[PDB]
Amino acid sequence: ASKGEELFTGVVPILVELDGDVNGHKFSVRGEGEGDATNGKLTLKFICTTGKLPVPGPTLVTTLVQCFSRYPDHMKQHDFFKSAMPEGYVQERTISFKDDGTYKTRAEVKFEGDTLVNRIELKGIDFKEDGNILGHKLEYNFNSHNVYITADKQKNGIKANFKIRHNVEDGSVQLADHYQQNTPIGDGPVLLPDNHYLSTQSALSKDPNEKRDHMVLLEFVTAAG
Repeated sequence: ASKGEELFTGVVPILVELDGDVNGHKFSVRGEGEGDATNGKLTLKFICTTGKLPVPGPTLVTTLVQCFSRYPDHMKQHDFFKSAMPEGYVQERTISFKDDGTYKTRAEVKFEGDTLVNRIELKGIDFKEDGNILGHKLEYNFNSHNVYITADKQKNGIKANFKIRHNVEDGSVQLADHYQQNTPIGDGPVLLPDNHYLSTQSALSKDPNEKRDHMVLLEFVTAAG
């Protein structure tokens, strides 16, 4: 166990702020909601604050707080994410869309007062203007995935790799290969885990009364392996 674990009892409010630039198309997203790590449950609504998103919302889900994962009792010594709190951690990814461009992300995940904040900068390059991403050919839905985690002792953090499968309107699947690294912001001791994975399930919806470009998300995440 860790002291940071105690910050996640009950429900914790969440704020997500993303500034993005994909092939020169700049955009911002703001998300708000709550997380219940006891149940591995997240509920969030995201709005684009710059009009219409220039990429499909589903391509941003993984970028838009793994500290809310449910770690079963025998696995709590392997929960790096909560152990880094409240000072938090930097989460960096490369997301390589097969036959298309790449996202590079850097986020800081930390408590600001009683709110768990995820603040992200995203850059996208080498996208095809008529591809699945800039051409908005991805379905508005999300599959279940496993996030494979290993310790990175030299950085006092973790790495992860996983594949996201985005359904395409033509019945194909757009692969997005994810490379992830997380490093603590503070200098305190953290939990460095044995190899394991996070089993993620996500459901996307829309608010019928909402005219802004938005996404409603419900997620359940449980550590295993």
